[PDB]
Amino acid sequence: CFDFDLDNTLYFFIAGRYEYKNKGADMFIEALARLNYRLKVSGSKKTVVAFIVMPAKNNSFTVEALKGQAEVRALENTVHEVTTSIGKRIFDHAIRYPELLKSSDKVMLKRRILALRRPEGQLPPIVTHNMVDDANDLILNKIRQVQLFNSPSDRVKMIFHPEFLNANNPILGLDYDEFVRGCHLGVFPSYYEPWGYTPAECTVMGVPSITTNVSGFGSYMEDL
Amino acid sequence: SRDLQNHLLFETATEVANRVGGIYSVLKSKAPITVAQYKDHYHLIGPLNKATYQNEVDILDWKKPEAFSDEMRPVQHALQTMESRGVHFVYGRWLIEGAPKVILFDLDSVRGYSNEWKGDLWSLVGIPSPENDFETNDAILLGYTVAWFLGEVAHLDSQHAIVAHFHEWLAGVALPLCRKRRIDVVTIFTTHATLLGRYLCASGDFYNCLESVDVDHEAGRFGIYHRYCIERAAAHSADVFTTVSQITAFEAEHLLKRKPDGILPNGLNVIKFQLHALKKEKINDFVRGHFHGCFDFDLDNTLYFFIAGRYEYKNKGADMFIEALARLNYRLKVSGSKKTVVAFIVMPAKNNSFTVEALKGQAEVRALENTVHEVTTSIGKRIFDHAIRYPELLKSSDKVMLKRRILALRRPEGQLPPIVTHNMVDDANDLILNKIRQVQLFNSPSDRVKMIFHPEFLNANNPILGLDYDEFVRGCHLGVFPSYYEPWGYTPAECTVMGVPSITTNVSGFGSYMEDLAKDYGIYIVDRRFKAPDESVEQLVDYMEEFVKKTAAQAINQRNRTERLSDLLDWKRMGLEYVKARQLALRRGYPDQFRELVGEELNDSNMDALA
Amino acid sequence: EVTTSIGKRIFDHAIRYPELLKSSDKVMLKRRILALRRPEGQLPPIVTHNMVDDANDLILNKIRQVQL
Ligand SMILES: O=c1ccn([C@@H]2O[C@H](COP(=O)(O)OP(=O)(O)O)[C@@H](O)[C@H]2O)c(=O)[nH]1
Ligand SMILES: O=c1ccn([C@@H]2O[C@H](COP(=O)(O)OP(=O)(O)O)[C@@H](O)[C@H]2O)c(=O)[nH]1
Repeated sequence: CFDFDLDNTLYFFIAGRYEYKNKGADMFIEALARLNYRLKVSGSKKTVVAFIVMPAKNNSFTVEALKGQAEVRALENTVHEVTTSIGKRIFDHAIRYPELLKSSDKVMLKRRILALRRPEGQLPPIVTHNMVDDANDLILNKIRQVQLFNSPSDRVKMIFHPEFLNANNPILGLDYDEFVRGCHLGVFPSYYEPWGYTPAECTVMGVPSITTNVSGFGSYMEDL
Repeated sequence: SRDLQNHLLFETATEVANRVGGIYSVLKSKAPITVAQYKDHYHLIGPLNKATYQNEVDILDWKKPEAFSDEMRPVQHALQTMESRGVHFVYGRWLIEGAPKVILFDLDSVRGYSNEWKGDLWSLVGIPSPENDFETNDAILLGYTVAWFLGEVAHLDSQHAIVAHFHEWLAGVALPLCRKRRIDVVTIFTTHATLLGRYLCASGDFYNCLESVDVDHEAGRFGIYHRYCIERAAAHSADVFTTVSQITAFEAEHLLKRKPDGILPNGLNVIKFQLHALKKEKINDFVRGHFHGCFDFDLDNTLYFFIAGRYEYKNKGADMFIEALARLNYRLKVSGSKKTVVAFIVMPAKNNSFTVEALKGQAEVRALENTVHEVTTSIGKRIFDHAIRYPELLKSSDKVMLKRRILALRRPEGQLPPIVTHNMVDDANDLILNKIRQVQLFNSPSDRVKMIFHPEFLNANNPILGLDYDEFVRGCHLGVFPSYYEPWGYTPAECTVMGVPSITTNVSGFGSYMEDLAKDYGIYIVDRRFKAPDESVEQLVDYMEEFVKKTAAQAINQRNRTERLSDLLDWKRMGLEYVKARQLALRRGYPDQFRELVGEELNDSNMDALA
Repeated sequence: EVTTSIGKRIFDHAIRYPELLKSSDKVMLKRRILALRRPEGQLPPIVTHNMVDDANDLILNKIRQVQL
């Protein structure tokens, strides 16, 4: 259910130690729910996918989330195989001078497309892991309270990844520094934060960011 | 009078378009070869699985006049007729290589006739049917429907002879009906195992005293009677009765009480596989991350052994494997050997992903690799820039980060490399861990065979072991599959196709089959059927030892030899056994018409007796 | 080649815990450096090609006239 234009979507992210109130996770999730409303009303063309990278007690990846990446990768391979077959066929014809997809290829293509179908009415998850307390976790419950559930109607999508980032992840193959750079806007709505290295290192890496005036780094930044 | 020459093929099994068994694999990989031969005369039939069919089946409109050649009309009208009476089904292509046409009956649209049918069955074949057994309810439903559909085809089609193949007891209720109603189709029943075989071996003796067990009583003892009756009825009603393996055929003869007319060994789509150095290196990379902080052996002088597959401790022969390795340890310490064997058990178990310990391992060893690289390329630039300008290279800076990365490898005194890569959800009761404890293979440097249990299938995206299973297999030196109950054994056979030496048994179907075609070819066969439990084990250790003491050139000899065996196992050769089977079914069905087509009268007691 | 040898040597030492250039390497290094020496007082050319008219070409003759 991939219904939006990646050439027209922005990636927002909040990250760091899991302090719900103090890092300002609450405000973040809440403000996003509101940015959803405004973008449906303003009938906007764009899409915001927003990551919460904050470590929580977990049991590694959800079977759902892993199948996701797997099938989509197998699509990539099969497409590639198929295209390079077309390549050889197209070239070999030209060099000799004086439907390019055989049945064979149509089949394994059709199969890889069918594997993407997801069980009717099942939406993209809001969490990438097996949460060890799915009922009491502050972050999930707030993103439920605001009903950001990733239905196609929703213009801001919600991804909670309760685990630091490592390039070797089945799901998201980046280190944290890699990931930060690949995003569009860091958001760190902190309430108690004597300095805040997350936003400051966000800035050093050349990414736009939102902090507060109760953040140390905010405080400092304000005077420039 | 019908055309034996150009005939119709309907292969029926529970698995058609849904992985539930291993038969799925058999049929899926046999499709390409049989579609090639029979084109659109060939249909697979099975129960529709409303949960998965949409991922595996190109649904087709079977009503368009275009859907069938004119000579194939009958089948269309047959379905037409079937719809009339209110039977629902999916016509479609099964999206595999081959893309064979598939008929998937909707068992719900017929679940009404259930009581009437359970009855009719009892009073034609005396097959009991408790109502709490859903598999047999479905097996009966499927049976009556398919028999029905063949009734119709045999009725409407008058040009082609009709052969109908059924795999395993669940798809086997149709068989009695066909013989009873004297429907005009010749029938083949293949069994990929027996019911009693499985149930007897599930406790821990068989191949000896199996020729002398009271079938009717043991089937009872297990609460299996009605299932057993179907499997038996299936085997006697069929015109041709077969099994996948020589070994299973002996089991079948005494347990179902009919001698198989032939064997239908499972081949593979060999092209779908076809390096070793390239992949061995990925395994080296894992072994270094794992034994970090006490890496005391020469990788240029270590061999990788592996057992893999479904987690059946007794039947896959995990026990013998671990045990025999403990013994291969002894022998290698005494014989004071220079070499090291690291042995993987890739068998899926209940787990909580990776152990912190095991993940730190790979992480720190990777950070070493980076730092070394960064450092060396710095030396590079420095060396070059000096030369190009003409007329301790490690600065302090580099020494520091080098020293730190080396220090991170130190492991807490007396802590050994783990025997398991995952968080086991039952560390105390798991059969594999407890056996590798009982034998005290704990990976101390004294130990010459190291033990790695990886309770999880292999995927290239693993933090620990960055291979797919095919990649991993190739990177190893010897597969070891000491199986005790194993009607075929795809794990060893695909091991061989990939050009890796392997050890199987003579109670393995694949073993059984392989025996008839010695060890120089990369296939060792342990005798598990005649020698006693212990001599078996010992024979195993002798085989491993011999392998360890092979020279660099002796090993490259074997490997090159097994690699040529591969083409023997493709369907292109193994498929010919199915042709023998189908044609024996015809020769038995139309003894007269067959004589005309051949020019004489050929023997009809085996499939080998025929050709 | 030489550096990646150093690489392997440095790493293998560390992984096992508990002048990196052998003679072998010094030699082929020394030889490659010596091959750069150019015949005394011979300067870097002002032209990369074999000119079919080295005497009349406008471009060469101007860059001679200015003695670059
Ligand atoms: O996936 C991640 C996310 C966090 N970080 C690091 O972990 C620290 C956690 O941020 P925290 O909020 O605790 O720092 P603060 O901003 O409060 O100083 C950051 O400095 C990041 O450099 C990381 O290494 N990987
Ligand atoms: O990590 C793994 C381990 C095994 N397999 C596959 O699983 C099968 C295991 O065979 P199984 O034991 O289930 O059946 P049998 O050995 O009796 O044929 C092999 O065919 C492999 O192709 C896999 O894909 N990934």
